[PDB]
Amino acid sequence: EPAAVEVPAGRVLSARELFAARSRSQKLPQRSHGPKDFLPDGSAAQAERLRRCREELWQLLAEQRVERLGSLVAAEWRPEEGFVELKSPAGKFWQTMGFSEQGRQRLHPEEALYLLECGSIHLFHQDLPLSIQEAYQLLLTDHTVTFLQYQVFSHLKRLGYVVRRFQPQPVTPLLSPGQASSPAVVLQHISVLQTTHLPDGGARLLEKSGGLEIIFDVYQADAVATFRKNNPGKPYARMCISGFDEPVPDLCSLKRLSYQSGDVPLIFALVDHGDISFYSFRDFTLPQD
Amino acid sequence: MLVVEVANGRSLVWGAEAVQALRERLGVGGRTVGALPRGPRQNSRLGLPLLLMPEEARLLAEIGAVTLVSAPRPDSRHHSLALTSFKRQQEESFQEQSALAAEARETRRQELLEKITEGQAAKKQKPRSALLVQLATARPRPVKARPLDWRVQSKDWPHAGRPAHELRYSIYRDLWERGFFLSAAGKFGGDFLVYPGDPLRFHAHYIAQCWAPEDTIPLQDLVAAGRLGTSVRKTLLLCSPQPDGKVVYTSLQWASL
Amino acid sequence: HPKYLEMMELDIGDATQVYVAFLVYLDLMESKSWHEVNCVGLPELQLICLVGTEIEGEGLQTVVPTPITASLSHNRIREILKASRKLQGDPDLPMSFTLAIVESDSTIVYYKLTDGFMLP
Amino acid sequence: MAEAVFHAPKRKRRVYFKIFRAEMINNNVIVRNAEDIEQLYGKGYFGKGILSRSRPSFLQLSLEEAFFLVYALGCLSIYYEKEPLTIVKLWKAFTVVQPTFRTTYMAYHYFRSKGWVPKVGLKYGTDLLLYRKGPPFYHASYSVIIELVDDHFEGSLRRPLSWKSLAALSRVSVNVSKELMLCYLIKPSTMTDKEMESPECMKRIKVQEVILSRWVSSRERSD
RNA sequence: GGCUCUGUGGCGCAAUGGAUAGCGCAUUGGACUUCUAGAGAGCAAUUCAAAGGUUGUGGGUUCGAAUCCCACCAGAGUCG
Ligand SMILES: [Mg+2]
Repeated sequence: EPAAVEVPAGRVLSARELFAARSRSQKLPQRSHGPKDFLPDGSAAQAERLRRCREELWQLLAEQRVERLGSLVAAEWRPEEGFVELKSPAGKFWQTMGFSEQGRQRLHPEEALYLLECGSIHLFHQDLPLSIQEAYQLLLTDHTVTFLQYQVFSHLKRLGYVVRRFQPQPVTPLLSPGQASSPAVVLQHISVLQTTHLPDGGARLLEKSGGLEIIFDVYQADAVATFRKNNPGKPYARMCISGFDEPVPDLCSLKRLSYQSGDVPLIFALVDHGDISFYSFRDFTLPQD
Repeated sequence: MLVVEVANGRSLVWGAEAVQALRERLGVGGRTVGALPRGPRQNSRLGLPLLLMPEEARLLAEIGAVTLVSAPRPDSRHHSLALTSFKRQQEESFQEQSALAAEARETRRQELLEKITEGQAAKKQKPRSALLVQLATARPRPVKARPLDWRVQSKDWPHAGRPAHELRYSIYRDLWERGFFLSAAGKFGGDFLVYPGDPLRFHAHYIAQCWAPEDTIPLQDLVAAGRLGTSVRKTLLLCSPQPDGKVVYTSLQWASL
Repeated sequence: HPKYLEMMELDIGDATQVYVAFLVYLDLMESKSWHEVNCVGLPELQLICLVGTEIEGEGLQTVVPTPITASLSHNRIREILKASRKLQGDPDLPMSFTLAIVESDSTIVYYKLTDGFMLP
Repeated sequence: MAEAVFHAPKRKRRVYFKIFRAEMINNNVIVRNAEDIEQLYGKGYFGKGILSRSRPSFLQLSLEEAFFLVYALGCLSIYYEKEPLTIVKLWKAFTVVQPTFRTTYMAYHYFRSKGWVPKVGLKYGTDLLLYRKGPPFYHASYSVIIELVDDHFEGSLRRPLSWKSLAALSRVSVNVSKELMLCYLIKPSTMTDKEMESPECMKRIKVQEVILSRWVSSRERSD
């Protein structure tokens, strides 16, 4: 077998660095301060600006999430059942995320990962705190939840949304001179082409499944103050998640997902090597202008 | 030499120094997909995990600076030692943080002294939750990960052997040999963005489109890409490899006639 | 028309490309007021081309009329680049040409294709 | 069924029986008579100037527009140097000239039967545009793509759509203040490829518009 | 009926004993880019700045309370 590669140990913070992290200003340094150039002419000013921007970026990416162990609601990772069980009582996020069953406060995998990223909880596995790398590795697979799905989940939660996992001659012209009276009359006579909608005849395709399936239900940020888990109501939009390389959903997929969604707008959550491109197909009836 | 843990064809970098080396030395910047520590609830500036493209990983492995390793799996031969070390580390952090908090409080009280005295005169005359822990963005322990073979298609590297990846890798290698910076251009309607320098300070000019030679080009797609480049002040730049070990480009622009 | 039969006197390609070339010639001459446009052909690819002058005293500019309903593999693009370079008198300038796509309503859009890189 | 909104069609800051005759030359349609051109571009805004940008103030009708005029209205009769063509022969000739003419004409008929005046979206990279009340008055609001599928949703993709192409078209139509609409055309799967020769198959055809609009995750955060 | 949790700018949130109570989205202004049948659009053609407050109300501890403690007001989850 090939030799074994030893990945080096990550960064470990100290007490001084932790305290400095907790005294940080949440002001984001501006990306590439000043307008953007268009031709590299070698001017020392350009080199100085590049040095400044790069040093800012490296000082930014070298920061570690630091949180107090009074608001870090502990949690445990259960791979067999396939969720996360909270040891301590939950917090504000419990008004919109997680579910209670069997008498315990249990979190889904993607929700637990998002909370770990935001510093809301302190995830564990076999009595060891999971870093974000190990959490990405374990909680994100082809069985529990993909990587693109978690990407979109975390994005929409960072914006402040509520994303809840989905739970189901012989041939003649069409017109003759004797029927040209009003624009609407003609525009209806020559309208033999009958329009439809995405769900029309959408019941007979759920059997033809495979590929793209709805994932999440999205409630806007404003609906976070008064959110009822048991009776949340009609979500803002149901979310399907794909990749930029994967093929565009065919009309079969559109009809199937629209029927499986109902009166909720459909949204697709493309990922292109990190970028997120929430395009949304939506049925549309062109008004008879 | 660096390391890029690969899993399900996803190259991610969890070290700041690795990204610093990639962007400066090897002219590869990639994209960030994590959440920023100093503010997690914004999407303007994201976190550490660098989502290197499959080509950006294959090429970096093909030049002798990146060793694609497969994501390790839990090993039951180290859990007791890990638990002991973690308990010792947490106790050490508890003690040090308590001491530092006490000293900081004492210093601030000394600074506000005589003002506390003025307040008290004007009045009379008339730690567990404090502990701080790091939610590390990378493994705090070293792991032994088996290297990755990227010339043979596998489950952790499903790219090798496919045409859509080989063509893009060839075009990426040829455009990177010329010192350009490269980035994905899904939003701009192309497979790459070509920057004359670091994309932080400089714009881009070319919106690449990695077309296979024999693959038919729909003229509507070409026209849309050209107009998009015009509206963004960029020139559509078709790319394609050739059997003679050479790549030919064709800068498509809009003639203001 | 003199130039219409000039394009149609070379017996190259199909009728659609001949008419596309006639439209592109008409445009580039009677709309942009180019100094002079001369018809050309290309039996090597059943193709038609036009060579004209943007400004008096300046160099020539190749044109490659195209209908929207025609595929264009990048190999065909390289072939036409080399053909245009041969038509340009074989100068040292990078190969280039014009791709005046044409729909059935005579709409014309010009996207010049140049070998190598060309900044905006 | 979350029917998409009908964002108001913006206006331009500035502004401003007879049997027609067209001649099919070089696999293209042409109109020569002056008054015929004036009525064709004024009373409906059909075609484009022979050499000008929009109007012939110094007319070549596209395939879809000419076929619509002959079939849906019966005013235009295309010719081939001696021959008044018939609607079936027009279908066949225009399919031979362009293999994917049936789909585009069906979409054109559907959109123009709703009062919108469509034009070619070549400049923006699409198949049809939609000017409300005419090009001069309103800025076109819809850039239309067209496809075809059967009742089982399986057919020959007229124009393959990778997410790159859709992203590019959406960005272009956003920058020019337009909506990118897909116009999937659905046909019975039990229809043989012999009825397509006649144009009456449309009556059995079913249209499905899908407004593909970008969703900026930050702007739709609340209302 | 009991128990747990929540309340900070229009919205999502940081700060959880001491500076100016701050960050993003949003809004309003600058600079630039394109606009060809596009005042707009602007997403590595993008890039900057300002303003925005009942910190749920009341009381207490304390020299300062959004930080801690009580009374309650509204809201969510669980049990019975
Ligand atoms: Mg709030």
